[PDB]
Amino acid sequence: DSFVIRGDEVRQIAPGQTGKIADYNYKLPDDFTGCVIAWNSNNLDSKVGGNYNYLYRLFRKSNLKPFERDISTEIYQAGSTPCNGVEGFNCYFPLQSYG
Amino acid sequence: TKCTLKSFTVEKGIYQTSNFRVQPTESIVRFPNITNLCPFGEVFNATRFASVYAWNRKRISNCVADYSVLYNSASFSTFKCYGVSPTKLNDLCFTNVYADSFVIRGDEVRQIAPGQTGKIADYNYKLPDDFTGCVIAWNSNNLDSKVGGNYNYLYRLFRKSNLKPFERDISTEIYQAGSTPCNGVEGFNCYFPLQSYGFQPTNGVGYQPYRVVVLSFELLHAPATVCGPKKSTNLVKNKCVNFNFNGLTGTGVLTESNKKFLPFQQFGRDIADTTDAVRDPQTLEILDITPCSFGGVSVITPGTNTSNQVAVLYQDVNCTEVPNVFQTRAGCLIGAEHVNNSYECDIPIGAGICASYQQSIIA
Amino acid sequence: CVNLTTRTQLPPAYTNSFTRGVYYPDKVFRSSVLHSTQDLFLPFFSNVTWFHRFDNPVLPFNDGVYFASTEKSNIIRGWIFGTTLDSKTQSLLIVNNATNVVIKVCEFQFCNDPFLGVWMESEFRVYSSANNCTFEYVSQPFLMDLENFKNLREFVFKNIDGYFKIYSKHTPINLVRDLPQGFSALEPLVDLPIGINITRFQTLLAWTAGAAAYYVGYLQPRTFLLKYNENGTITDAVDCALDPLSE
Amino acid sequence: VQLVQSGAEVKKPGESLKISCKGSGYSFTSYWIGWVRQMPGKGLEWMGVIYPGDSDTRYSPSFQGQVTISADKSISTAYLQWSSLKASDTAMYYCARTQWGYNYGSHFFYMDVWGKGTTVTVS
Amino acid sequence: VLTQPPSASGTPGQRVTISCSGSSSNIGSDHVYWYQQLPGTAPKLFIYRNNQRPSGVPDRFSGSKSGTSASLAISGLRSEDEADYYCAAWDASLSGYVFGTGTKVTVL
Ligand SMILES: *[C@@H]1O[C@H](CO)[C@@H](O)[C@H](O)[C@H]1NC(C)=O
Ligand SMILES: *[C@@H]1O[C@H](CO)[C@@H](O)[C@H](O)[C@H]1NC(C)=O
Ligand SMILES: *[C@@H]1O[C@H](CO)[C@@H](O)[C@H](O)[C@H]1NC(C)=O
Ligand SMILES: *[C@@H]1O[C@H](CO)[C@@H](O)[C@H](O)[C@H]1NC(C)=O
Ligand SMILES: *[C@@H]1O[C@H](CO)[C@@H](O)[C@H](O)[C@H]1NC(C)=O
Ligand SMILES: *[C@@H]1O[C@H](CO)[C@@H](O)[C@H](O)[C@H]1NC(C)=O
Ligand SMILES: *[C@@H]1O[C@H](CO)[C@@H](O)[C@H](O)[C@H]1NC(C)=O
Ligand SMILES: *[C@@H]1O[C@H](CO)[C@@H](O)[C@H](O)[C@H]1NC(C)=O
Ligand SMILES: *[C@@H]1O[C@H](CO)[C@@H](O)[C@H](O)[C@H]1NC(C)=O
Repeated sequence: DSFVIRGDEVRQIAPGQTGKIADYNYKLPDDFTGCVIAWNSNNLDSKVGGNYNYLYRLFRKSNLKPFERDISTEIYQAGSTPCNGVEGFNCYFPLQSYG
Repeated sequence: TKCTLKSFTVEKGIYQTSNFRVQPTESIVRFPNITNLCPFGEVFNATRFASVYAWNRKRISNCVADYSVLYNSASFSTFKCYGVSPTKLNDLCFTNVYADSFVIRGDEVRQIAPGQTGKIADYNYKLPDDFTGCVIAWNSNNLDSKVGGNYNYLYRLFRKSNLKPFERDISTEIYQAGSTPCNGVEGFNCYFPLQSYGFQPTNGVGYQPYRVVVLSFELLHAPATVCGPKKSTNLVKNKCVNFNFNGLTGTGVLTESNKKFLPFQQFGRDIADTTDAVRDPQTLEILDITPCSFGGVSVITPGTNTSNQVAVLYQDVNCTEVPNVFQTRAGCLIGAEHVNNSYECDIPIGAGICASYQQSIIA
Repeated sequence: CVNLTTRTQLPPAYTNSFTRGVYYPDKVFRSSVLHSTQDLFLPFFSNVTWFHRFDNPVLPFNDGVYFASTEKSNIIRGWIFGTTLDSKTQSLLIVNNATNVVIKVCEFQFCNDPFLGVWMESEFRVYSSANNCTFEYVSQPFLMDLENFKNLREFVFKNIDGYFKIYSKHTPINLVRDLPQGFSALEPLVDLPIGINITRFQTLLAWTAGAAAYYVGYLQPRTFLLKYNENGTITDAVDCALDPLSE
Repeated sequence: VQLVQSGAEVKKPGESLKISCKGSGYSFTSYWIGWVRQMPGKGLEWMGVIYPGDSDTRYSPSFQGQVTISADKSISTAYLQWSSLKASDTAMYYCARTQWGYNYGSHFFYMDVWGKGTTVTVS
Repeated sequence: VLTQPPSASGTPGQRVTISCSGSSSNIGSDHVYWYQQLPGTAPKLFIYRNNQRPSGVPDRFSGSKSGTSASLAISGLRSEDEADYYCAAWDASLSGYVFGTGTKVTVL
């Protein structure tokens, strides 16, 4: 598996850890047999203006199951009102692009 | 039965292979109906906040607390919970919650964790070694740091002895570090004991301020006021249910009790010191709690030489509870035909009853 | 404040505690069991100091205290707890006055002989300056009747983990000059969420003297075996450190 | 919440001038009474905050050392004070009550309520 | 420093969008506050937490973040909206709340 995480979050990509990245983006199985190889990619994947190509899913209905990939682009309603599937109060895109 | 013995041939006899249990059909959640929002937001929202030497404390009580907001937040740098996990915090109700608030330095954030050491941990704020709580910290380097260096926040660098758990020292006494009485005024080996650290916005993450709001959740047994945002359901009696009474959870049958609880008692325990009675948090009814009916399952069978027909004995289970049905003192035996003819014991059933294959299985 | 000086100076008297001072150690119902608990309790047959004059010097408060009064006309008014009790430290004032019960953990400047006076209540001379109040509680207003004894009030005062816990029992009494023999348990009255440092205590009383006496005992770390009846009431107890037989 | 600030001042360069921002209708002792400049017809510039309770001060880089801002918690009124009045310093000076809670870690500074300002004329 | 177009204009009953550009220092962190200054009046909180709207505010105003730029949308424009619309955010480099260059909306 290959992906670009944020530095503080590197700890999350370890067995049985929690956070936004671990819960809703990529979850390592609790019985993981593997190696987490990470480097300071701050000079290749960062641009002066802020690269946005890399998206992390900030909010999900429930935590991501081990080794499951979510490509969903559905709008996440956070209020009792149906948000209506278009942006507005309590309707926002679920992948928030870090810069 | 064949699986229990790990063989395709079963000899004549009685074998205990499983356990019968009636499963719960409802989830019964009862919490006090005090829907006033709990002021957790005001501890975190607080514009001011203490200094580590004198750590502010708010005792939050008589409220419904929603913890989803804390977990769903995308801002906290550190949300480390010892004894409990944030996602499952909503389920329970806590007797008391304390919200200590203070501004520590970044390198020191590790110290405000159970059983850790350093200046902050020893002489300023000590977390009890058995801490049940959450250490919620954020990068407050852009609110509490000024270009010139904020000094309002004081940490006590030297103390005579380490600070005891959850003890606040406001002492301003001058600390003598030599044999000479220092004399109570500054001089060599007389200095103020709270040394003011100085933050500027561009300092390194080691010297960057990390505000903290440790939430010391108290799980002692008593009336519980702060609670999770869970909704309550109707009370169901004389049925196997999954219940949650003010944080007390389990599976069982709720019946009307004849116990005389005193006005201050919220729940009871059996000789085993396990919960066996609860006061409902909304109506002050005293209920007795029994487990849902259960018992061993024994298979009465002739050997695979003779028949594939079997009878099943539900040990200490009534025949009205399980769903040739023979009720005996040993339990409910289904599949064996009860007869008025006695014979020598072949396959023991219990309480004087034996079964045999004579063709069909009889009891 | 007014300093009252017309008081005779005699040494303290002592009496026998018998089996009093047992309280409900917790908030959980149990019955037909014997429970062994390690807590601060009054030892059996301990020496309890006995006061009447206008006798109320300043007394020590150590691990906790057992307090009892024998009264016919509500002479007891309350207590002051603190470290110095002169506005130099945080202090606790509990007074059951003519109109309500007041609990305050404000910084008070107390009198050096605080009291209330009275049959109707009149004087209130407990403190002068009082500011920087952090916690206060006032009971629903009521009128107390201020005029052998009839009313026994027993208190245990503990200061544990931020709580000031008050235990109490009300019973009839019929002795003239002593503490009864027999067993009763003190039920919880209120859990006060006040993180106040309590290390010394004084008794408030309400010219002539009335007919009253009070008793002061001290709690020690002890293991007690408590007997719960069918109704979950504590009906007897064993002091495990009293004699080899209790052990 | 009806912060009543001051009137209008016209003064010559080099003199010392004080603008009061009187608070009312709320707990003025526990909120940040920060200040903002508005040159005539231009955008708002932030100036700085004062916490009446603890007299703590914060400035924007363009003002630190150019304006001395203080508070008076006894009378519930915060003060913007000039060390030396300047020619260009004419502007429409507002005082708003700011908050800076972390809202569960998301920092905010939103000037919820504003006074009617103080038109300071220099000549 | 937040950058804003010097003017905006449109027909009443339309929807108007206003840009507010910034860097990763300022708008990188939950900051897109909006206040309008009608002639002779003081600004007051009109949008907070990027889009949240105070109680006391017309419901037609909704804005959002576009990366390191802000965006405000006045749907169903009306006459009274001639108000200097300010996007704000505090830089974080030497702190300091900075207001955008301001936009004077003309109704047509
Ligand atoms: C909430 O609980 C209280 C107990 O003090 C009870 O009197 C009240 O009726 C309850 N409310 C509802 C809606 O059940
Ligand atoms: C203080 O907390 C309240 C309740 O959570 C919240 O509504 C308010 O926004 C907070 N203060 C500020 C300045 O936002
Ligand atoms: C069952 O069958 C086996 C052979 O299959 C035989 O040896 C054994 O004696 C039989 N037992 C009975 C009780 O019929
Ligand atoms: C089964 O239940 C009936 C009543 O429903 C009762 O009379 C009978 O004794 C019960 N039997 C056992 C074994 O519990
Ligand atoms: C055993 O005999 C009784 C007669 O007293 C009869 O009622 C019963 O049905 C007989 N057993 C069975 C299983 O029928
Ligand atoms: C209590 O201790 C004192 C200490 O001198 C002693 O004189 C007294 O006899 C003891 N107890 C009793 C019941 O007298
Ligand atoms: C208020 O409390 C502080 C405790 O830090 C004390 O020093 C101060 O003297 C108190 N105020 C008055 C008027 O006594
Ligand atoms: C209470 O104050 C005394 C000073 O007389 C001190 O020795 C004691 O440790 C204090 N208690 C607590 C719990 O801090
Ligand atoms: C239990 O309480 C009842 C009244 O509810 C009383 O009659 C009975 O005597 C009590 N039992 C004991 C052992 O005190």
